[PDB]
Amino acid sequence: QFLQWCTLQPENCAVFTSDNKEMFQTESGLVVSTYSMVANTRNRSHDSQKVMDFLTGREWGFIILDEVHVVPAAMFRRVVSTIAAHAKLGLTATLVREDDKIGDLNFLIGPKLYEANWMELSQKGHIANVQCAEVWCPMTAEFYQEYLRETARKRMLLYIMNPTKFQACQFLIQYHERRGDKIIVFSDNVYALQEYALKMGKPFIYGSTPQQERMNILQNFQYNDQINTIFLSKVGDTSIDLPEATCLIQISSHYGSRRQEAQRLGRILRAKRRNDEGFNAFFYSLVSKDTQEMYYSTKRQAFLVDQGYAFKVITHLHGMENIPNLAYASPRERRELLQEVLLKNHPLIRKMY
Amino acid sequence: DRPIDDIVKNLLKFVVRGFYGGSFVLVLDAILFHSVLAEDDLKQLLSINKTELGPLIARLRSDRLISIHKQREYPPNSKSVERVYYYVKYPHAIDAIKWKVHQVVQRLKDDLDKNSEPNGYMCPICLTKYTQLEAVQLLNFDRTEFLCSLCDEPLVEDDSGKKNKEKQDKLNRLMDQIQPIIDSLKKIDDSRIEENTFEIALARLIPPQNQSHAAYTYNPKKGSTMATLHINITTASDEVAQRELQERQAEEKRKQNAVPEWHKQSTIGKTALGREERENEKTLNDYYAALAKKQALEDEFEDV
Amino acid sequence: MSHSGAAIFEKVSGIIAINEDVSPAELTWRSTDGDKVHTVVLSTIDKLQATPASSEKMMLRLIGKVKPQRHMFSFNNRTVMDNIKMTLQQIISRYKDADIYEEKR
Amino acid sequence: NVNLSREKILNIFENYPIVKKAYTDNVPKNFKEPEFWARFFSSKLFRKLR
Amino acid sequence: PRKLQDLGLKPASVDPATIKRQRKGKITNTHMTGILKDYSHR
Ligand SMILES: [Zn+2]
Ligand SMILES: [Zn+2]
Repeated sequence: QFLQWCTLQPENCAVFTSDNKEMFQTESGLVVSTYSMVANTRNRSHDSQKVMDFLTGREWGFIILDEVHVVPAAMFRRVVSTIAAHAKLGLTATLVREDDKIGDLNFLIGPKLYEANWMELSQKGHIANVQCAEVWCPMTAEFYQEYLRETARKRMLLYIMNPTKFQACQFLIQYHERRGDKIIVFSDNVYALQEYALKMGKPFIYGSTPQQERMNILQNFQYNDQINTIFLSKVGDTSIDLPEATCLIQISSHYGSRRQEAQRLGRILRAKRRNDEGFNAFFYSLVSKDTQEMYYSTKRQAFLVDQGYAFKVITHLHGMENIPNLAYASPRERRELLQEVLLKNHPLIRKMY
Repeated sequence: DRPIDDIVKNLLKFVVRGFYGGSFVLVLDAILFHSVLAEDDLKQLLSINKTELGPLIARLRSDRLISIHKQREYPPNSKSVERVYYYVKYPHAIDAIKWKVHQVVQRLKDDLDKNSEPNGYMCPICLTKYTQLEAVQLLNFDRTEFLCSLCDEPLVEDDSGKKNKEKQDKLNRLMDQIQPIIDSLKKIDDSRIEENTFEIALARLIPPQNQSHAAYTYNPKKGSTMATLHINITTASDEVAQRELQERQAEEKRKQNAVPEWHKQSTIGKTALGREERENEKTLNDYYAALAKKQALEDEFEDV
Repeated sequence: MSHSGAAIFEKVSGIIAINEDVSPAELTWRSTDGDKVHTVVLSTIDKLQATPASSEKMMLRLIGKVKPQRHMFSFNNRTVMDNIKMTLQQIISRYKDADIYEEKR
Repeated sequence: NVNLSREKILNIFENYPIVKKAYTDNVPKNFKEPEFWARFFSSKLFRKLR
Repeated sequence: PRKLQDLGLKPASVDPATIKRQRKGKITNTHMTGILKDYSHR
């Protein structure tokens, strides 16, 4: 983005990463690095120690802290001390944390200089107009009994893995695929992500997936018309490159993470079809009824309603009985799915060795 | 074809007809007619033995009127040989003509200048020359005759200066004969020529024989470091149908952009989601007739 | 130069020429020694098969309409390949359009 | 692909009489309307008139 | 081609070539081997 938008030379630009560690030889320029590399208190390599010596010994004029919400962390905090910068600009979309340490940014970086009005940007067309909805999935009797008679870690997986959310997600996938939408289905639970993806015949990307397979699946999502839905784990929340998406379905979440909720909303807020009149992107949060997921979903949406978004509650999807292939409709298959969810949890001497 | 190609063809034809024999004329005219030509092709057209074309090809290569390519192919009978292709390199050939005729003029000037210094003398007994500068070291005591240093014989007069007018006449007769050459050089230096090679020369080939063992397809190697227009004519009646089809596509766009029911209207009150013209035209025709009476092997495939 | 070239037909060398002024258009292949003359009338041509420039041996296949008729033209230079295939593609596009619109009419 | 209606091609007919003279001696004698229009649209005459 | 201009004549030839010339990793998405397509270009 620097080399594209501004008249900065590649000889004036430098990158401090694992593969790239050479620095600019001019008297001034650009260096882009990561918080973990800068604040790595571990025993770093000699050349990276030399680069850190260069960064510390130079008096920097400007620092851009991208995703400044992670700055108040335990030792991401010290990157504003180890780098003596005259000006510090923290750029973010999600200025929330689930602890009270978000207010330490007034002492780390500075005061809250600017907040964008997301509704004003949406009505000016700078970001997409999203229809935020919360889809209530009533649990079955057997899954609710098992949800009551388990501890919290099994309870999480058991309200995620209910068949009603399978049916609602499958119906929404079919409906928006008929409408011609690029759909991202976010779920932090890896087992739930894989089970939904194998049940629905759509590709899934999570942490242990190889990078070449991830790039191939993302290219298929961007260009292939038969691949209109991708299932993403928490790899999709962090700043990775994603294709243009207009529909999003949130199956599971990481407790009441408002930052993750707004980061998921941001993946569809930048849709290309904003210039089309009457276009609307769609956000769905599929939540099991009468569980702690409702509590966590309200906690997550508390930040998005501060931005102006209204989450319409959907207790009924018209067409849930007319869908031909409904996942886990039969009681015997529901019992089988319950059983799977419950059963989830001197050089010569060297030849000896 | 191209006018500069015509001029260089006539220049090569003129120089091979002037400074070269008839067999050279035949070979170079075959090269100018068929753009590339292998040895069997020259044999088939000209009925010329390999030993007879030997001096011909050797002279034409040593003057660079033609050049050779050493490409071997793979015929279906697998009796491949490293055959040779003969073609013409137009810019190198014309540059060779300019250099040859230019330096020929240069040492013709040198020869007439050497004639233009006075003749000197030569000794008939020893067959050695002695110019006027060193003959005066060899004059006698009687101061009348130049005597040879070895033979002791009176030096006789040479003829370097009596033939100066003859050399000037020969120069003139060379020039008026080579006037077409210089005119062609002026035209091809005023205009711009394409530097052709074997690969370029394959483009305008007229083939020489049917059962040719020489295959003109080029074989590239690695490691050597030495659209369509379609129309839609309509009778202006189906254009209304096409406008209707574009309107149709507009309402499928409307259902692409349509707001869903569960977003447009509240879902609280609903249940929880879970498991005859022919004959009257004949009468018109009859009435019109009555009125008128009243006035009266498989390989790669590509979709191209 | 665009309508003339050298090619190999049935492992026999000859000259390919485009007769476009005549209706219907023709490709005439003449044997250089006068042994034979092959003609292709372009109205009864369905499709053309070509080979990419990465391929070594250059074939051009003509498939006609009614057992379909198949013709093979072995080529030598890529410029002859290019101009022959683009002239042929344009004229068979015109003839296909004419056949389709006469069927529709 | 391009769309050619009757009023459209007639508009070519009055605004360019040279195309009309090309039509008259060619379409009932040698070759037909769609391939004639393809030849004309691929010709230099269309570019020079445009 | 580079001596004709030394001699003063215009060289019709350019200087020749003699003077100065030059994985597959593992797939986790095993349920659509053959449904996804390769995209080496945009
Ligand atoms: Zn003597
Ligand atoms: Zn060198």
